[PDB]
Amino acid sequence: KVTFKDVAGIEEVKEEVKEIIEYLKDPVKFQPPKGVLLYGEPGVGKTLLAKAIAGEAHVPFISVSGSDFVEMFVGVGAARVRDLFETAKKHAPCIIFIDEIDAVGRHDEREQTLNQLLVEMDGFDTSDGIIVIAATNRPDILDPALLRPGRFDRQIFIPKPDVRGRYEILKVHARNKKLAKDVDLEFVARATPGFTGADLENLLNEAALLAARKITMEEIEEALDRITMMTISPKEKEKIAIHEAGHALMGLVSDDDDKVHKISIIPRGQLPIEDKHIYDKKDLYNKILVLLGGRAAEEVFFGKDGITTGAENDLQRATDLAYRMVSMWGMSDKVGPIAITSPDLLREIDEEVKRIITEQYEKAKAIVEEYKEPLKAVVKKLLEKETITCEEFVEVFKLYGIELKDKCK
Amino acid sequence: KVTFKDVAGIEEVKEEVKEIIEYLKDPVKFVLLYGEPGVGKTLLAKAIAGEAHVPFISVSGSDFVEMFVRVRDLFETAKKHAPCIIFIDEIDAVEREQTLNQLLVEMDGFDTSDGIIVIAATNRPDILDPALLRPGRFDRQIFIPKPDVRGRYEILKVHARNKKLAKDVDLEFVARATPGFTGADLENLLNEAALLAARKKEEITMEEIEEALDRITMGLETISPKEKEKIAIHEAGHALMGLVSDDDDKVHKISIIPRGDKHIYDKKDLYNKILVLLGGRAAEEVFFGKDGITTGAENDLQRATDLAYRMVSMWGMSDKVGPIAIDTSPDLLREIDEEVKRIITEQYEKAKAIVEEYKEPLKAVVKKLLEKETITCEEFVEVFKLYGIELKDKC
Amino acid sequence: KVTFKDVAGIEEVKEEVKEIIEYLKDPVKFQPPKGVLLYGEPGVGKTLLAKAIAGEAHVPFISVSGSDFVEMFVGVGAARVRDLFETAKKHAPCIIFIDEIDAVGRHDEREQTLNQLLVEMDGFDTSDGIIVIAATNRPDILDPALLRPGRFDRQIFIPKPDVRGRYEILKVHARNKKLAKDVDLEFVARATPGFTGADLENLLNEAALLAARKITMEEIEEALDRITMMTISPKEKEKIAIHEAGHALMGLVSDDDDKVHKISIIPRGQLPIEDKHIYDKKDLYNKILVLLGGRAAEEVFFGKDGITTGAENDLQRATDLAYRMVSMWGMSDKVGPIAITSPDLLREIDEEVKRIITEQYEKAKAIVEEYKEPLKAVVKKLLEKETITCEEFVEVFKLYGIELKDKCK
Ligand SMILES: Nc1ncnc2c1ncn2[C@@H]1O[C@H](COP(=O)(O)OP(=O)(O)O)[C@@H](O)[C@H]1O
Ligand SMILES: Nc1ncnc2c1ncn2[C@@H]1O[C@H](COP(=O)(O)OP(=O)(O)O)[C@@H](O)[C@H]1O
Ligand SMILES: Nc1ncnc2c1ncn2[C@@H]1O[C@H](COP(=O)(O)OP(=O)(O)O)[C@@H](O)[C@H]1O
Ligand SMILES: [Zn+2]
Ligand SMILES: [Zn+2]
Ligand SMILES: [Zn+2]
Repeated sequence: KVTFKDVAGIEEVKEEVKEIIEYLKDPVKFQPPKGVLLYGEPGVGKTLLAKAIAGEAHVPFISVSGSDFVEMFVGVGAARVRDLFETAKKHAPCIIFIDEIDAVGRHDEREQTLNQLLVEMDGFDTSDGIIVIAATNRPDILDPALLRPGRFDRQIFIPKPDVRGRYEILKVHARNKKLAKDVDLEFVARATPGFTGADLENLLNEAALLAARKITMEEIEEALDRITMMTISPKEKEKIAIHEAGHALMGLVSDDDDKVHKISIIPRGQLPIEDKHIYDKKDLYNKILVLLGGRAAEEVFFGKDGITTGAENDLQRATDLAYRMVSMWGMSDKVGPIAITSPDLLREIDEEVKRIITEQYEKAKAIVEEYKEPLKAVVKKLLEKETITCEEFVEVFKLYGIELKDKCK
Repeated sequence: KVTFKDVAGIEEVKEEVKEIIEYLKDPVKFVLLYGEPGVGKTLLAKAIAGEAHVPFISVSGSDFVEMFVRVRDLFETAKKHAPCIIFIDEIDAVEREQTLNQLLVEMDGFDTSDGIIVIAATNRPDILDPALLRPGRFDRQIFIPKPDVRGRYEILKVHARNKKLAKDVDLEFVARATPGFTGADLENLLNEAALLAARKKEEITMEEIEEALDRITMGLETISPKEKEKIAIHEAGHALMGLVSDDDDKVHKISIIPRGDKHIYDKKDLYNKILVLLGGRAAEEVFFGKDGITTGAENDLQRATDLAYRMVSMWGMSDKVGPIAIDTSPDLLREIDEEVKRIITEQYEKAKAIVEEYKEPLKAVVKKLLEKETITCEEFVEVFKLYGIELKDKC
Repeated sequence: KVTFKDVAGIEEVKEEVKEIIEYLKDPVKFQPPKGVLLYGEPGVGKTLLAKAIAGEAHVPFISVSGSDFVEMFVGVGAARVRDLFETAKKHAPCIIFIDEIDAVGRHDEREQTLNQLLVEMDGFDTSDGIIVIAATNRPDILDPALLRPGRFDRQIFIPKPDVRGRYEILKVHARNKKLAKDVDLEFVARATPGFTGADLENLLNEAALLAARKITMEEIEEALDRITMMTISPKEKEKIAIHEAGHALMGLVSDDDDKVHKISIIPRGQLPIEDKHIYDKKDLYNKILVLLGGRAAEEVFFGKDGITTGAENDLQRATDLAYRMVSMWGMSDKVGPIAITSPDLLREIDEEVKRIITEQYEKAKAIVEEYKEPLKAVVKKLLEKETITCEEFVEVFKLYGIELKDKCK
């Protein structure tokens, strides 16, 4: 059995999949939902989420793994996919769950089967009554063709749980076991930042050794320390808080930008496809400034000897974008309106890129230097809660006589 | 019954299929449609069938295999009730290899002078087999573009006539409020608001029309209007340079809607093609300034520069470099880059000066295109004549 | 039925294939002809030429396309080729026509079948009584092994028809239809430069719409304008005339060179194989000068702002050859007798190449500047006729008191 109680710490994902649940329950009543792509680190509850979606609508669950499809002989995988959809159509309504989708997605051996999969996605119309759920641990290798309309057009991220999420997951797993009264799961949630649901289940199961010898806090602590011997250290919590806080500050103070999301020491999220948009010079300057917020805050607070690697992913994108401004979009007066080479031109390009990056970085550093005290306050609140809202950020900054731009999603 | 009266917003496609209609009408004395879903492909096929007053044999490619596992019998029945049209929806879907072989062997084998024709509908043309487009095999293809303001207004009228909406409502505002919609989208919108009125009336009102429009829009939840303005200005710069060309080929109708021959050329023609490719960005900078230029010109900026290279390294059109065409020493690459920059900056200054000269008629054209989402080269020429500027009447 | 009347505009190709026709008619009487390779743009009449060769000798015609050979399973194509030659030997005498040969030619999937083809070419001796004809639209990708002796050793180009060729093709196609008296096909031929036979047939068939509504000149013109909406424009005719005229002038005035061919605004022809020859420094200088004639004439007549892209193909070869003179044949005193690197050597090579090219280009420009009036006369004649003979060129230039070298093939 898999019910709503078995999932915890992701109300947004539940709200997003309620529509698919209604689709599985009553296909007629709706007057699309075709493919749902779940992505996240291993052990975050993707297969659990699929099983829960299946059990909520009270429909069958057809589970399969791509790993056994690919590694076969010519014709095995394509016939396997075809026969799968045959079973699904015969046993309609149901969910077809394909674990490790990106590993298989990545003419040739693997390609023919994936083509069969896409032909199946396109063949079943919305009156067949079926849906397909796919889970992946490595999304960067996925083929963009899988994200086209009518073919896994909807994507969902399963972030790691914060204090509340970890507490709820602990409560969920505890039900089967008869723990002691003295235990305080809240302290456990506050003492295991950066853990996944499977990781915490491993803690509850780990205390099985203590029950074997004798569940009390002694076992929970011994098992958390054993697995640790990867909880996020408090210094790492502070660093991540300052990074996300710089991001939020730059997003809020930008002259013109898009809505800002909820702050959290948990990762923000990737897996790009067609942006299908256009941007101007100032908008790109501002996006760069945003991507440079975390590192600027790090340097301002800890100094030049404190900057961290957490901005890696960030630091890349920013610089990457800068290149697209000079070598692809001709947004440089020095270089000129030329898009694509002799060493002189590459030198000019690099000089302009460094100019842009250093300008925006000095700008971000000055911004942070101006509003250091409310930033410290926000960091304290985020540390105590591990997750705050854009509105709470605005409130903390208003407490210092600083009126920020009112743009929250 | 389905005739052209049921179809609206595609006069060009009607002109193109008039020939097939006449062929179906008179066999003795005497096709692949592609576009996004819900644009009216099956409707267009049914309309051609009803216009020629001939049977309509509908089938879906997805259903071929298990139904034909035959094509022979399908075409035999089509020939029996000839003249007629054999419509195959979901053509791309067409075990499948053998069936597709049979289908193409029939297309080439059947000397379909019995009076029958074959129409196929597809949503993704990139996945269609090119072999299907051989002579006698879907020799001509047709695209169904999305309706503009006027097109959406007409389609709204088409479906609205049957149900009699409220008196106060005026569809023109609706057409102006639904950019990027298809015909099926408008059908679902009208039917949804009538159903909502039933749930509430039997006379469907603007409030309900909005109740459904806001619902569909929320489903979309969006291109900002500023993006519309930017696309308008870009396409307008393109149209201005192409229409104002010293020497050029014909220019097509301008449009902000998503898009998704000469044998040999001379130096000036290539300069002019570059100038055309640089029009959008020049207009962007002139209007919004150096801090407003956008990424929409990306592809364009590529082609332009690309062409410049072909002018220096392949066609020897540089006096400094000389008549040498193509490992190369750094000095030669430096000379090439310097000449390319010279050409590009020269043509860009030229384009900027041109735009600076004619900014007011450009603003007027942008306004008209924004309100209409699509104007004709002739309308462009008229707007520019309204300011005492007489352009060459070449469309 | 396919007869001699169905082919028009290529008397040279007919003269070349008369031998193969005699071979098909009487195999005994001859006291080799093995493979004939036809190459040209699509719609020029390659398959029509093969069918005509088959019908003239009154022998069977075994038509097949390589496209259906390649895309099969292992063994399909090789057995297909083998069984083809089995049918040909059983049904001897006949022609084995393989359309789209280069597409298939281009161990591995495709290679095994091509090997079978070559083994068949080598296996049937001249007493089997069979021949093989191959047609291709893209010859640049063809494997040189296919052009070896006894294996498609003879090659033929099907050029586009000029005024006379287009007129004759129009007459040929007209027979089936009952056109009006007012029509003048000569004007059509003069008004459709750069068209192929299939293109013109499309014009005659296009007038079918006018016959449906009501064939008169109105329909022919409406259909030519429709298809155009690619006839060569008159300015393009002038440019091509001047290009070919510069070529002919440089070929005729060269101190030592090979015979010059007939001038025509139609393309000259490619598909290289073993040259099996040797050349000297002066001969290569002269070949370069020839390849630079068209562009020199273009600049002299229209100025530096008139040079065109028609010389593209030409401009490449010339420069390419120049490189072979310095980096492969040691024909540079500055560089020295070294054949194959530090940047200095590459710089020296490039400087010598530019020296050679600019020298020969100034030479060609001076030559043209000397004889501009007879060149204009020749261009006028070529424009009016679209094709002149080397002898007519010599006559036009003699009319101005200029005696050219008497070397015409
Ligand atoms: N958010 C969560 N809430 C409750 N349990 C979870 C959660 N995430 C993971 N688990 C537990 O972890 C285990 C592995 O779940 P699974 O979905 O297979 O991991 P993944 O989807 O990351 O590969 C399950 O037994 C489940 O009980
Ligand atoms: N251009 C149009 N004008 C009027 N109605 C249209 C148009 N396009 C689509 N429709 C409506 O949308 C519905 C779907 O049409 P259809 O052609 O079957 O969709 P598709 O061709 O995308 O499969 C029809 O009921 C039709 O009335
Ligand atoms: N030189 C020509 N003379 C007469 N008809 C021609 C000529 N070239 C092409 N055609 C016409 O064009 C059509 C296509 O001929 P085909 O040989 O198949 O083209 P290709 O060989 O270029 O692929 C034929 O129906 C033929 O009547
Ligand atoms: Zn970050
Ligand atoms: Zn553009
Ligand atoms: Zn040439």
